[PDB]
Amino acid sequence: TITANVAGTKFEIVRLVIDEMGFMKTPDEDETSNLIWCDSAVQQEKISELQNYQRINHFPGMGEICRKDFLARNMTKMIKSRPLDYTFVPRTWIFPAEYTQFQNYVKELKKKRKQKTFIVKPISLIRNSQDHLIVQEYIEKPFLMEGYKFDLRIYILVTSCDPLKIFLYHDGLVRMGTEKYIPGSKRSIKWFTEFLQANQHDVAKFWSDISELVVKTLIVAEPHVLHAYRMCRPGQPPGSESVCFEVLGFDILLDRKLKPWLLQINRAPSFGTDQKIDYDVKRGVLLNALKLLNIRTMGNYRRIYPPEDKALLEKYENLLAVAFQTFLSGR
Repeated sequence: TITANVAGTKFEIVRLVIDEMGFMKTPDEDETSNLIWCDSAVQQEKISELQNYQRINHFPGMGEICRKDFLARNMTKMIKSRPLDYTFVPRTWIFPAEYTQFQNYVKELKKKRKQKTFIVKPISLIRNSQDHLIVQEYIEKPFLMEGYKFDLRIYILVTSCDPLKIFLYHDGLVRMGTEKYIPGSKRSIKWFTEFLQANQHDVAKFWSDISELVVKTLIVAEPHVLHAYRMCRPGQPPGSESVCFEVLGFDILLDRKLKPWLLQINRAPSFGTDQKIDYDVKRGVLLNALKLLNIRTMGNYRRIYPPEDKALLEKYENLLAVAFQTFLSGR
């Protein structure tokens, strides 16, 4: 009998799906359960305590891309190494660290008589301090849905970091604006792709661009995760299955040219269910994730790494080599 500890969640759909999968729920003090689910990120010590048969829904060190500042700092190191591969990230300056660096760019822009809008997050807007802010270039012309600016919440499953295996769910949430955009309603991505089709846009390239965005983003995180995981698990035999898996929420904005931009990654996305769209999408994300783990004592998921394209794998492997190289430089 396969069991599950579900004390770490507050979402019914998590409890529901796990119950539907055939898991037997343990008391909240049982630490020997096959499956361990916790909404928030987990202390690396807890991951170290696990046995090789157990599976927990968090990777140690994934916060290097899940933290907005750590994402920027690592993407910055990467862009200065492989710019032509990482153009999906808006220009970001970490305050109050690169306070001087940001001021110069505005001056250089002022010199060239060019205007640009900037957004500040943990939210406001700026154009023309000494605290932990974060300035970022504002995508001014986003893809509009009936005159509305919308957000893309896509879900990514990472089953292993050694070897790296990444899955992309072919559905998600669309958060349209309340008032029409000038330089809200909730939809599904399946609906949005149907929209793209009717308006004659490349849906295939949409997913293709999204997939490369995710893989290259996790490539940045891979050397941080792989190290940390091996630190937590020095009792894992050479080719033994991963103890960790993750459902990550990628927040993505599309521009007028339908180029996907990465805003942030959430390691603890809400799995609340108030609407039918919320139920169907999030149930499918969780249910198919557990099926793929195959905890035995796919559906709308697509494996984006490793890709079936041999030429693309070579590109990814080259970036991984770069990623691990820059990783050493920082230490």
